[PDB]
Amino acid sequence: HHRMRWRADGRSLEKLPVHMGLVITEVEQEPSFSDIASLVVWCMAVGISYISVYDHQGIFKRNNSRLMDEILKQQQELLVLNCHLAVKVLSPEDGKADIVRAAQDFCQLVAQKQKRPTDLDVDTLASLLSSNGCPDPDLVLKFGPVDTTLGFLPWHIRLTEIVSLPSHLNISYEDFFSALRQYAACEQRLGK
Amino acid sequence: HHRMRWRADGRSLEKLPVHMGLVITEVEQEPSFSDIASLVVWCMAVGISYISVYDHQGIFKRNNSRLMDEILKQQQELLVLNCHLAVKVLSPEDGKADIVRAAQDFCQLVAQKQKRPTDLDVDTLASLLSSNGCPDPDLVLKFGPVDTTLGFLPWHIRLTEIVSLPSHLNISYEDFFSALRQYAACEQRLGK
Amino acid sequence: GMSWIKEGELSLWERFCANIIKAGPMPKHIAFIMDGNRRYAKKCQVERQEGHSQGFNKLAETLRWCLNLGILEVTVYAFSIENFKRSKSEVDGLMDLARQKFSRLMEEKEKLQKHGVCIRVLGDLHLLPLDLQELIAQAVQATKNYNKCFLNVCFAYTSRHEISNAVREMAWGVEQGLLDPSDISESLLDKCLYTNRSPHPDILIRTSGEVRLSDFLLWQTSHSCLVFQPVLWPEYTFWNLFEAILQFQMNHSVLQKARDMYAEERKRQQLERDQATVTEQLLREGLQASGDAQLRRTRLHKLSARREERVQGFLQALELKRADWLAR
Amino acid sequence: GMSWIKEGELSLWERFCANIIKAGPMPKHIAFIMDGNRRYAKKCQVERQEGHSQGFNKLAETLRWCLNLGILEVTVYAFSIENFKRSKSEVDGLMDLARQKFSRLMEEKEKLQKHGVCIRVLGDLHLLPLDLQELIAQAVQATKNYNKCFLNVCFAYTSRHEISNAVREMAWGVEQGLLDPSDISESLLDKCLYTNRSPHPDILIRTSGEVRLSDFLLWQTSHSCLVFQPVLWPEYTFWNLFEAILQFQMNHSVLQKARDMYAEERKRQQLERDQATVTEQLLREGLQASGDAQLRRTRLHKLSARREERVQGFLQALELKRADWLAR
Ligand SMILES: CC(C)=CCC/C(C)=C\CC/C(C)=C/CSP(=O)(O)OP(=O)(O)O
Ligand SMILES: CC(C)=CCC/C(C)=C\CC/C(C)=C/CSP(=O)(O)OP(=O)(O)O
Ligand SMILES: C=C(C)CCOP(=O)(O)OP(=O)(O)O
Ligand SMILES: C=C(C)CCOP(=O)(O)OP(=O)(O)O
Ligand SMILES: [Mg+2]
Ligand SMILES: [Mg+2]
Repeated sequence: HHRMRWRADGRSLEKLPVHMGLVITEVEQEPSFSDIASLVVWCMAVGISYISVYDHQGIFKRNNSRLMDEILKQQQELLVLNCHLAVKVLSPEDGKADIVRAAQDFCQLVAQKQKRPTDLDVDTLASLLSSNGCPDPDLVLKFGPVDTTLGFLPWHIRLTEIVSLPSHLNISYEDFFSALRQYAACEQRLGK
Repeated sequence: HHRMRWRADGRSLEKLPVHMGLVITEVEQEPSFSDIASLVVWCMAVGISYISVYDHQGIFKRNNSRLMDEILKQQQELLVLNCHLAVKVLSPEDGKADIVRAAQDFCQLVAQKQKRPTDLDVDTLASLLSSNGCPDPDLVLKFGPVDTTLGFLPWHIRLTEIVSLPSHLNISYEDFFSALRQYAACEQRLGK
Repeated sequence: GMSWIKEGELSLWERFCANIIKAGPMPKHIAFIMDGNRRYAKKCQVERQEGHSQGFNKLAETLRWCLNLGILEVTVYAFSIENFKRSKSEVDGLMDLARQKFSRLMEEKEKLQKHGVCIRVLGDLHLLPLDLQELIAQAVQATKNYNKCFLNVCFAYTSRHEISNAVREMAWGVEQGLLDPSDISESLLDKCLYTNRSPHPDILIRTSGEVRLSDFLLWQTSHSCLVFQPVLWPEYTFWNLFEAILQFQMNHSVLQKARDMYAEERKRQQLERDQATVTEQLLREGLQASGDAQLRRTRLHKLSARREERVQGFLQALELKRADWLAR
Repeated sequence: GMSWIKEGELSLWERFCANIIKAGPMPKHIAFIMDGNRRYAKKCQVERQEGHSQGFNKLAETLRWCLNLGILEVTVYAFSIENFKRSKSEVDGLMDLARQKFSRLMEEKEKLQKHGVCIRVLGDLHLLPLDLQELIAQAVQATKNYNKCFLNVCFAYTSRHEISNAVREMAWGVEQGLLDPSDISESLLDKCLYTNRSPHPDILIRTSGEVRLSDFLLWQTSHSCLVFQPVLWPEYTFWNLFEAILQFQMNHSVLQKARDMYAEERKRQQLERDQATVTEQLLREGLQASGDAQLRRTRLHKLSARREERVQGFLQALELKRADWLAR
């Protein structure tokens, strides 16, 4: 029913992000897990394959289950490993600190005479940069008054389109879907 | 030569401490390792079997080798395991903290059903209070203006005679030996 | 015949000198090892019992001096377990003298309620004559709930015995599941001695001129100002006490610095030891030492909160077992 | 034909509005992704090269505005490795245009010594025409030791390549024994990028209205104020820059709070990770986790001092290898 309508909405857009990024810069109060979860299931319904939740304080990483529970609530009411895969809760160390980790690993394989420094190719580091089973984000929704990525996966946002909304509190589908139209009309020339 | 004279000096005293305690309360400047070592060898020559060095900051425990080196210097010039046995450098945790350790051990043997709380006799705890191969001190020399033991082996000073000298800096044999005469004349009635 | 305190006001010079020292740091708690009673009897050519009897008169005299100086908590060494090895005459005489005053204290009740005198007798009292224990308990029970001042009589006491009993109380709590061996701490031990209700003495005064603690408050008087005065106890004067308070004020700056540093160091040492225990548990069970989960930080806050739970619960049972003295 | 900077003074309103914002927090370093040159040529119905040529004129115009506002360090995105995939005409045209200005900058030397302009071209310059690299190096070599202001031209640059090279430099230091893998830190990585001499930009301005960083200073602009303005770069106005500085001042309070917290958190995380490494070594080899030897505390101070030794020594060789550019 309503599942098909949301699937049709996403299908009509000229483009849909395969990986979605939800960056909350708001820190005046604790984030709204309901509004967050409500965005997440929306992404799943329109057809976004992966959704990453990020905050600078790490509040989400702390209260992971509180979100995943809220997700499953909305995920059933008016809508397991099914969301734990696509939904990944992130924190600042998932970016620069993880890039440091990758260097520490390659510096070690170099030191083991197994790899050569001359083999630290960009594509090589990318694979070593915890690619896991996630592609690079292509659409980030920056919720808040601060105009910054606050350190969200700096290696991966190289070509990500960054759309900003004034707050996530009491967010609405039309607000969330109007952002998706914007990305759909965005033009990537890839330097050509 | 001079070794016999110092041995005769100690032999003439009505009593000699088997275990000597050197408590430095002075904290205006770093202690004088030479003056300390000079006292130690004096104790060894007059015939004191054990000598314990103590300070509240733990400076001696930190710079142990600097003292033991200084000791060996005086110990040969004008005088191995030989001093490491009799000379023990102490710190605050050698007292109350060690008493806590002993409780933690007996509480464990009680919890192991191997011992009963009703068996925590005074004599039992004493053996458990790191008796090692040292008797209880009988003469403490308190060097400094502060009039306190500053937490020197509280369990063991139960009947120790506490003599005070104004400073250990530039100490003299006559000053050190006059303290030994005082202890020699001290009367222990043992509550009778 | 004589009660436990006197009503004598301070003299002009005594009150003037008092007002002077009172401008500086005053001791909250002074401890007395009342030594020299027997030697004083010999010089005065009087029977030993009379020396001890005078000793009590002085204890009442000195207590009023303390109250006049604002020193509200006083601990005294009255009978040592060691003193049980003296002649029967003297030992029985000391017991008799105790029975007389403890009985008169109850006869002079209400006067104790007048000045909020909380009499607390501390020691291994199970070694005393049954009659004397009931008098003690009777006294202690009535003067409880009184808080205007505090006197701790150490009858049949040795610090080693007090420390060992306190250890037993902690092993008992382990035996009953109230404690784990890891919980046994210096603070926890503090709350298990007889002086659990009394702060650590500021000054330790021994008379007679002996320079030994004779197994008295060894744990408590670690950072206490040790005052050794040659005067024989039954000849103690206000000025003797004055001089002792002077010696305290001289060293109070450095004494208090050393106390705070010991405390600050002790806390740091535990926090390091605790963080290591949390690290050893987090290093095992896979996991990650840090990260943003703040897992070590959260685990630490719980370990402390659960630490107090077992300890604070244990303390409630110890006090209930303690207050279970219907022996009055 | 045109040098790298202009001498135009500020206008009345521009100088008045400037004095106003200058009362608040000003950015120390602004970064520019000069986008829209080609789109601007189409609307103006002019050849693509002329659009890029105007783009340079604006870069000189905007740089003077920055100097007039006190903003002394400016980093700009001039050529991306990706742009090598455009038509030969356009790519050759951009190289030519670079060769012209870099040559004129040397012809207009001394004027560069006049204003202490330190030109620093940052990128994977080994991909450029050999002629252009020598001109770049020649320019960079002369403007070094100049400190009155700083301009960083990002020619043939991508942030991923800069990060990967910086990783290579750290693995190189491991290969030569200058580094251990454990030393590789976020700070250490910072000192290995091309921008090692430049502080992290306060503002990141991209024109044209694209809301993407196109592989530019990803590491550096993590906590930077991201300003995306619709204006096409060759039409950039002082007020455009003004508005960008406004957006910075709005968020500066919360931006700086987040920056300090990230830094304070990062330090705490390492200190916890280091204390665990010291604990794991002290838990092994017998020993005692704490005690009064302060052994963990002393071992920690050494690990840090030895940490810097290898790192600070490594950095000296990296800079020597860097300064080994007699290619001028
Ligand atoms: C609490 C109460 C009601 C009564 C007890 C307090 C009184 C009056 C006397 C204390 C008895 C003792 C053992 C005093 C030690 S002095 P000593 O025997 O060591 O004399 P010496 O040092 O040998 O000269
Ligand atoms: C440093 C120096 C002397 C010269 C280089 C600086 C100049 C003059 C131009 C930069 C060249 C490029 C690639 C600009 C990107 S705009 P675009 O090509 O993306 O235009 P578009 O976004 O497609 O409308
Ligand atoms: C020199 C510059 C400014 C290269 C980045 O701009 P692009 O125009 O190449 O970025 P895209 O819009 O093509 O992704
Ligand atoms: C009640 C008291 C004051 C017992 C301790 O005094 P002691 O007289 O028994 O101490 P010693 O001098 O005998 O060692
Ligand atoms: Mg005596
Ligand atoms: Mg473009």
